Amino acid sequence: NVRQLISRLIPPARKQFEHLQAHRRDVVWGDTQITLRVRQYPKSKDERVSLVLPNWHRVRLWSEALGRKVELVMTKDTLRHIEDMGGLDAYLIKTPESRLKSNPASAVKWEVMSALRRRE
Amino acid sequence: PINRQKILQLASSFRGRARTCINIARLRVEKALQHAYVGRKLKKRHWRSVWIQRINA
Amino acid sequence: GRGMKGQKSRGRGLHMLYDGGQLGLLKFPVTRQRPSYEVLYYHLGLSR
Amino acid sequence: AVNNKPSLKYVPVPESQHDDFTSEP
RNA sequence: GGGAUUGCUGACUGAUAGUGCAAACAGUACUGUGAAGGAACUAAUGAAACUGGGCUAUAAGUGCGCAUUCCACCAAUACGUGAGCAUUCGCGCAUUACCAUUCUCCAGAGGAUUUAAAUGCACAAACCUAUAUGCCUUUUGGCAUAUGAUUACACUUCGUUA
RNA sequence: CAGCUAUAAUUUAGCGUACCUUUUGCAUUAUGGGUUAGCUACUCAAUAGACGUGAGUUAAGCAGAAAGCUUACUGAGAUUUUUUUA
RNA sequence: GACACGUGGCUAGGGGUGAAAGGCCAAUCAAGUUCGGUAAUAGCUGGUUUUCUGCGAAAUCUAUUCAGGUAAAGAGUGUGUACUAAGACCAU
RNA sequence: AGUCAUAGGUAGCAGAACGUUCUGGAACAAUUACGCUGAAAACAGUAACAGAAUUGAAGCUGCUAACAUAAGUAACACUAAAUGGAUAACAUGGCCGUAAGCCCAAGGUUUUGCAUAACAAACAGUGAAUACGGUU
RNA sequence: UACCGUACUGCAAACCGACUCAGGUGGGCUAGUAUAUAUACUCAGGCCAUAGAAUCAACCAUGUUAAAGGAACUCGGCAAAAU
RNA sequence: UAACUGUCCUAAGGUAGCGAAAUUCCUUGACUUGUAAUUGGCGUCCUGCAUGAAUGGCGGAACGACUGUCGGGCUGUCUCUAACAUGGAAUCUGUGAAUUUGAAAUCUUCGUGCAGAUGCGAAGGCGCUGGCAAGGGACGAAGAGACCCUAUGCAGCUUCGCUGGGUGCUAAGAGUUACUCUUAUCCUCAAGCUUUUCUGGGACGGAUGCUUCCUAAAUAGUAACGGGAGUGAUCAAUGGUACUGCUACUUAAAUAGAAAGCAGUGCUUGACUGUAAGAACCACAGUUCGAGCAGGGACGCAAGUCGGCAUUAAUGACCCAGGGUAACAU
Ligand SMILES: [Mg+2]
Ligand SMILES: [Mg+2]
Ligand SMILES: [Mg+2]
Ligand SMILES: [Mg+2]
Ligand SMILES: [Mg+2]
Ligand SMILES: [Mg+2]
Ligand SMILES: [Mg+2]
Ligand SMILES: [Mg+2]
Ligand SMILES: [Mg+2]
Ligand SMILES: [Mg+2]
Ligand SMILES: [Mg+2]
Ligand SMILES: [Mg+2]
Ligand SMILES: [Mg+2]
Ligand SMILES: [Mg+2]
Ligand SMILES: [Mg+2]
Ligand SMILES: [Mg+2]
Ligand SMILES: [Mg+2]
Ligand SMILES: [Mg+2]
Ligand SMILES: [Mg+2]
Ligand SMILES: [Mg+2]
Ligand SMILES: [Mg+2]
Ligand SMILES: [Mg+2]
Ligand SMILES: [Mg+2]
Ligand SMILES: [Mg+2]
Ligand SMILES: [Mg+2]
Ligand SMILES: [Mg+2]
Ligand SMILES: [Mg+2]
Ligand SMILES: [Mg+2]
Ligand SMILES: [Mg+2]
Ligand SMILES: [Mg+2]
Ligand SMILES: [Mg+2]
Ligand SMILES: [Mg+2]
Ligand SMILES: [Mg+2]
Ligand SMILES: [Mg+2]
Ligand SMILES: [Mg+2]
Repeated sequence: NVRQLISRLIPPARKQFEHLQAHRRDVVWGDTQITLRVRQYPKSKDERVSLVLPNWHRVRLWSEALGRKVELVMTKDTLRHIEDMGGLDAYLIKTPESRLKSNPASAVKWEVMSALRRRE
Repeated sequence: PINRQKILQLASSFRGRARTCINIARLRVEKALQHAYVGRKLKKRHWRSVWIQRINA
Repeated sequence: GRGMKGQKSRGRGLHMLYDGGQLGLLKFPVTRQRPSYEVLYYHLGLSR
Repeated sequence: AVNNKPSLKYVPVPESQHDDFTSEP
């Protein structure tokens, strides 16, 4: 039914969905999941599909691997995940390259690996 | 309804466009045949009246 | 063979079971009693 | 008059699991 | 699903039909500022409306051109080419001449009817382009697991010498 | 409403309120058509009912089918038999 | 002069612009034009093309978001079944 | 093959047929047809038996094409004005003259020149050399 | 010291209006009586091709004049005349 | 006349200054002037159908292709038209349309008739065909929308019509830690949907079940926004059964009733469970009567009655929701 409910989107939710489809690979997507809010009216013949908009913050994480801070856009729950499994270094090492659906996470991942390898 | 060549050759001796135009001649020939029915039925009455006039004179 | 200017003359606009607005077929009770099994069994007579 | 307050439901919009790599490197 | 070659494919159409277009230049002339709309026109034959005048008042042959099968040269594995109407109740094209004798209305205008044939229409055949279990499917994809996020690993082996 | 019927046969007599559509009712001063030619409307598929014509009957149909599917059948012991007669 | 003109530019359709008139936005604008959904929908209007033969109604009644529509009953046709009748008249 | 009975019809229902195009049954128009009539009608006069239909048209203010009617009718009245045997070069007269004259722009894009008919568009014509306009 | 424009038309029969359409179309130059680019006649220059020919119809359009009156006309001196 | 007092619902009953006025029904408002004669103006007066400081009340200079009136002059607007000029029209030559069109060879009057006749009937008339004129008819032609009604009709607009978080602010939580997210909701903005029918047109008013009486014409049946009464119940007795006294009532009307009336008593719940042949009726759905059979009961010695009340009104399908019980299931 989901392929139907995407086609039943109100124009603000549809424009927000197009922007989500454009700028997904620009921000960190650790455990982030987009969601539709379809509300069910009991006096029937009305199913209004919308979007549950994610919340975004520009947190400045300190990398304990290489001596700098990086700024990068995240959600609350992926910040929970990163700061509750060990930090940016442990996340960028132990989450390999495909659960990262993100470009700056991949770039800082390569910089952590290269700087750490030259640090050996 | 009635064959078109039949309608044209029945309307052969008409006057005007009711001789050559087929869809005027069709209505004229239909009215002509309706006249022919009543004329055939009135032949008998007319000639009986004519005979009775001659006997009376 | 259709008559003169009704809704039957227009063709395919009215279902056969429409009866004017009194929904007589919708005035009878609905029974949901499933029959017992053995009606799905094959029935064979001793005579056969 | 009648009441028509809706019941919310969240559908997880299936989100293909591991990855693909058809995008920009 | 889509794009081009072939159809001894068609109880499909035959120029107001069939594509909008069978045509020297049809998506043309022309229309619109523009996006966009969008014609007519084959070759003969020459119906009617119309308008003047007059009047009345022997289901056959014979030639060509091919296709089928024989033959003899063949790449020698599907036919490869070449004599032959040799063969077929084959296919296409070409061709077949009457000679009077006047009591037939005539002249124009017009482009219907009739005849002829796909380069039109619909497909078909190869050709090229585009993960497994079960639920719902509905000319096809949405959902968990597994060889799995990993730069790595099995296979088209031609064999023959009593 | 321009015709009809005439042994009327260089010319008369009689008869004669177009068609269509829609209406209780139209010559209607209600609708429509200048004429002629071409084009222009009950189609097809699947399913259901009925009738006509059948097939098969070892019940039928679909199918390659001893898969399968859809329709169809499966019950009572009921005194009756020679034109009369030993 | 709250002026007129010329040459490019900007604001575009549920929108623009309006010293505000339902005005103007390329001669049909209280919702431009073109294309697509679309062969929209129309209980309404119009139309329905060869012939002959046989039979032959109804405009009552009930219901209806219904009285210009529809359905059932009555009245038609074909087919089947069945009576000298579930028939019609007349007499006592 | 002689007697009887029935035969007005709208809506509707039922039955029998005519015609058009194409196909199957090997081929039904090579050299045409043409005595002009026949039939109840649709029609026939170049098979018949079956089948497949984009199968029958005066009738939708239908569409396309042609041809009539109105009818040789209306129109050929905004203006300065023409005359001499020519839309004349010549002569006479008149009209504009802040235009109806002259030079450019926008736009048009060859509409520009040549023959006392003609065979002529098929032929010609736009020159930056004043520090002309543009291009900057 | 190259390249592009240079014909013709441009208040119009050649542009925009389906037309040889009485409509719409920007800038500049100009002589005398004379005096203002108004007005009458004229200079330079241009024009008198796009239906012609006579004549007393009615009537229509546009004007001139009109005796005696004078808004009496008419919804309204509208239209003309008048300054 | 009602100045001051007396009253009733009531946010409050309209001041100096306004008024038959852009707006006052009576209407030709009485009053003066205006003209010989004035319903349209001017200036007063009051009797404001339905005037009035922010819908701004009270008038003014100048201004107006604004509106209504009076004088002077002027003249064909007129009494009452005439002549002339220019250009059409009319004649000829040349070029050369369109609206319209069922076919026409299309007379008058009276009558008839889908109700105004060229076409029908009766009577009469008419040599034939045109040019130039006038337009009474051809219900001339030109638009299948002037107005009214209807549609399962559209469209836009309005609102204390309905529903929505879509939109703007707001509320409460949360995050980065002003901004953002989640949820909710007043008041705005933008939408989406509804907004019956019968009707001697439509609107207005009225009504929409059921029963009875007249229409309704002596089986039954029979219409009209035709005419007169009722009803959407009551009652654990006003139910059932067995009795006791008396006799003109019982009721919505009709038919009926020596009890089916009026007062009482003794027991009881048949105001049940499961059915029912056969009929009335009737489009269908439903509606009405129903003897009899089985169960368990009531009253009565019995006979026998009782599946509510003398009857005809008080009886809203199905769906949906809820309750008791029974079986199966998890
Ligand atoms: Mg006769
Ligand atoms: Mg007789
Ligand atoms: Mg074609
Ligand atoms: Mg053609
Ligand atoms: Mg076509
Ligand atoms: Mg030809
Ligand atoms: Mg001819
Ligand atoms: Mg007759
Ligand atoms: Mg008609
Ligand atoms: Mg007409
Ligand atoms: Mg025709
Ligand atoms: Mg098998
Ligand atoms: Mg739109
Ligand atoms: Mg009757
Ligand atoms: Mg009705
Ligand atoms: Mg008959
Ligand atoms: Mg008879
Ligand atoms: Mg054949
Ligand atoms: Mg057809
Ligand atoms: Mg002439
Ligand atoms: Mg000259
Ligand atoms: Mg130029
Ligand atoms: Mg001009
Ligand atoms: Mg024009
Ligand atoms: Mg001009
Ligand atoms: Mg002059
Ligand atoms: Mg001239
Ligand atoms: Mg005088
Ligand atoms: Mg003249
Ligand atoms: Mg009369
Ligand atoms: Mg005359
Ligand atoms: Mg005349
Ligand atoms: Mg309605
Ligand atoms: Mg009730
Ligand atoms: Mg329950």
